[PDB]
Amino acid sequence: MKTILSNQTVDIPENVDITLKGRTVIVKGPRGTLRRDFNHINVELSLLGKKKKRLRVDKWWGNRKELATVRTICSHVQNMIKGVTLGFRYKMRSVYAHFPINVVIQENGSLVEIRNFLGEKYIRRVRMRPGVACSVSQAQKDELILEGNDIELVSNSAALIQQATTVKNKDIRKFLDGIYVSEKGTVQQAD
Amino acid sequence: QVLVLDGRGHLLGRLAAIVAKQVLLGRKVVVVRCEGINISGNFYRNKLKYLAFLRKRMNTNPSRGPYHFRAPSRIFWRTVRGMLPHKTKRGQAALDRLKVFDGIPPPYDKKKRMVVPAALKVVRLKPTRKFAYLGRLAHEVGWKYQAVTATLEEKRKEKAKIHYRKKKQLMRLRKQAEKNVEKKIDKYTEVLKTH
Amino acid sequence: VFRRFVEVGRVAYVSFGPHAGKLVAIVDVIDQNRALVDGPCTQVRRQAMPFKCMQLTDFILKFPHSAHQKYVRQAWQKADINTKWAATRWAKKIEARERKAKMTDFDRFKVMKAKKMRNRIIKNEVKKLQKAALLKASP
Amino acid sequence: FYVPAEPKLAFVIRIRGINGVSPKVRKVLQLLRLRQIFNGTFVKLNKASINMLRIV
Amino acid sequence: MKASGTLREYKVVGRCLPTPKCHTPPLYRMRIFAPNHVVAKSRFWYFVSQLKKMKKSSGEIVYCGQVFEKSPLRVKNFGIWLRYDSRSGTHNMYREYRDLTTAGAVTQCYRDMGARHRARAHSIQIMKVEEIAASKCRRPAVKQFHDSKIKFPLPHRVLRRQHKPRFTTKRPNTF
Amino acid sequence: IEPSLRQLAQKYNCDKMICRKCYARLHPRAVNCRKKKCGHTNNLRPKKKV
RNA sequence: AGAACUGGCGCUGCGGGAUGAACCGAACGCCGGGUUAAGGCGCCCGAUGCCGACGCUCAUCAGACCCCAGAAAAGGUGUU
RNA sequence: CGUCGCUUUUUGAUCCUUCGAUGUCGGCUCUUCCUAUCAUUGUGAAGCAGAAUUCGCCAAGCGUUGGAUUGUUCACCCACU
Ligand SMILES: [Mg+2]
Repeated sequence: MKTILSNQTVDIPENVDITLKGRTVIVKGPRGTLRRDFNHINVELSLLGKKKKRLRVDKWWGNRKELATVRTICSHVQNMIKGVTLGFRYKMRSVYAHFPINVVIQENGSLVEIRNFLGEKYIRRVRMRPGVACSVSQAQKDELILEGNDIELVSNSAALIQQATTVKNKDIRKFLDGIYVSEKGTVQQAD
Repeated sequence: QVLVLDGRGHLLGRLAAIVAKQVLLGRKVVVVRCEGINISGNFYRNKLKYLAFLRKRMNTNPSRGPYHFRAPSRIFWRTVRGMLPHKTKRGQAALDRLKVFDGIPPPYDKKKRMVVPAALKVVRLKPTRKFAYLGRLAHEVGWKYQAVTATLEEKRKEKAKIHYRKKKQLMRLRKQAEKNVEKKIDKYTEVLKTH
Repeated sequence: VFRRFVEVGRVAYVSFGPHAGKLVAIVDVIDQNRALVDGPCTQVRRQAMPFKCMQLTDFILKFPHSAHQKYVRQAWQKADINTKWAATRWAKKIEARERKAKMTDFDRFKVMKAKKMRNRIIKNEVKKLQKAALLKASP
Repeated sequence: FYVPAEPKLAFVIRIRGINGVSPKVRKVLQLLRLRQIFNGTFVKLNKASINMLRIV
Repeated sequence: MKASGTLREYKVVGRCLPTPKCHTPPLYRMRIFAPNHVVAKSRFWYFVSQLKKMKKSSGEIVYCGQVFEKSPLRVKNFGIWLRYDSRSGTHNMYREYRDLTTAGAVTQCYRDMGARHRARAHSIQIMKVEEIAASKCRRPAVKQFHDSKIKFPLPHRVLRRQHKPRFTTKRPNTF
Repeated sequence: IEPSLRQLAQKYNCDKMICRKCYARLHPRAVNCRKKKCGHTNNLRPKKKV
């Protein structure tokens, strides 16, 4: 169809300032900084105006699978703004029958060493993506907490725990055992 | 004498068809840094049809038969070979004028290198379509010299910074040197007839 | 990043075709790759040129959306596009490029002699800037 | 509307070859004197004649 | 018909031969698009024979003149009605273009029917072409140019390969 | 057992749709199989409960 | 396997169909210049090295030109 | 109940090649190939609790035996796997 342009905007608050090197995005905020290159996606980025801080992503002509990716840009930027002011906190809980799953933290909140998964002697050490932090929760049974700035590194880390705890050669409609994600929240609350 | 074509950003058959025409016409062409030749279509597709080439093996003894080369200098050289009449002596003599080098050797690192805008990926591929590098599809098939080439590449280019650093120093001088003119009688004819 | 657009009133230069090298003012876009243009003061009249032919300049004109030939003509010479095109460095390059192609054989002699003359003066004087710079760093 | 006279003569050239030709249609070309390719002949246009040019 | 080159609108009239039964036949009129007027007065007998009991033997044409537009400079919206043939059946089709002339928009149709629907020019019958006014268009690709102060740039420009030297030392910027 | 943790386990193991052709394990509001081997077909049945 | 009508092959080279009895052009004394048919014009391989026009299409088995040398029913919120 | 294909490991139909000759069943011996997968690797689905099975997927890397009868291919039986 080759439409005349579309454009999403993203409002930015004051505590975070996006600068752009090009199609690369540099997001500095309160609890750190993180960056992504978007040099594969063929769009122009433009932050407009002082004191209001609006980002204007817009794609000239494009077709329908090229128009699908202008909303993909701004929703990766909105998770870089949320993750640098609030952070990401993926609480997860261990579900178990007869055998309690014993989960400890070996290297400073990076490695997770899971033992006694369903009575197995083979330990499971899962090394996480650099930027996340491991935690046995408090005032709650069998809960693990992951905290980080980047949503694609926390949620990938949250998936490596769940994928390692897979029940094999069994009926998986019973034997519902594993460490599954239970909540998708933030490090700082209510902003 | 000899033309030197830097091979990065180029497509495989779009470059090798032009090189094979020049080499029949008497010229001596040297294609340099053929690790970064591109090829259209995504990586897994180009990887499959090269593995389909590897099993093109004659059954009774594979020592005789198809010689599956793995360095991307010889991946390119074989593409040129199929665009030349190599079973004739006119095309045997053609393939001797072509010397293709992977990386950039020291006879050819201080020459000036040329590109072919017919075969460039930026020119010729539509920007929303996928392409594969000839370097890492050579790596996935038995070419064991990727790391020791890309170490020598960044040693070559750091020495290529320090030459271009002191060359733009010299032309900052001879443009500040021509600030003090004392020669404007000679600017008269060049500005009148394209300086 | 996309600092000049197509627009009603955008002055485009024409690179190739039957009107190669004359300005046009864009009047109306019609469909996706063809634009209705004319230059009334530069001898190219109203017709549909492709966008792939035309070269966008940084001159805009405030005339209505697809007016007549008169109203485009009044916008053209009030803003004085033909003289402001003389005082730009891109028309000095097309001026210089055609001065070099009609450069005759005797002028190619007169170019040659004064070209090697001013390169002797620079090479002997850029040597003197070398000769002083080593004298800065020797103490 | 003035409709002009439909024309009295026609110039006919033979544009196809000689071989692989039906016997009726190589009789009319024998009667039009068009034996090689690219021979021309001026032809009187009549009801009998236009019906020969429909065969050919 | 091959529709070679750009097409060309013709006004063709014609009437059947005056019999001893019927004198002064009604002299019908059509609107033929064809690359030249010999094809045009052949396409007249294709449609008239589909609608009346007339044929080239028992009729003649009495005018074949090129009719062409009263505004070659104004930009117009054309909505046209089609009767092409597909591989399975035949279809009715409405279709909107945007060009400076009637003959250039119907040429733009035959290029498009071959592009989109693979429909060859012998198999598609133009029913009627007329210029339509805006806010009565229904195709949103024609509709998106109805914008006063419309603007866009030209992204990623490519042309002039091998003409400007095959061998240069110069990576050509695409603006 | 812990019946709230019983629900959160079944959200990733039982509450899904199975295709009759590609046999993939999709999500409960799929209409088509995502796998190319079936041609993105639209005959789905729920994953059978115990 | 067996007829009808016409043209071919057999008895016939040549240009194109990579290859070939029969397809498509065209039929042949020995040459020089010109032009074409069928067919083509990235490079083998003469000719688009045209600033050709307009769209459609991404394939983890793409597609690619009469005869002719590989596919159907059914199906796809894949795109038009 | 229909109905659309594929394959050439069966049988036919055909009679193009071979009649101044292409050594004609089976077993033995040995090599390589195919997948339309029995087992093994990784998986998905069950009217999958476990165990045992079945239906699919990437898959031909690697295995797929010892005998009694019969010239037998085939067949059938014993035993291991
Ligand atoms: Mg014929």
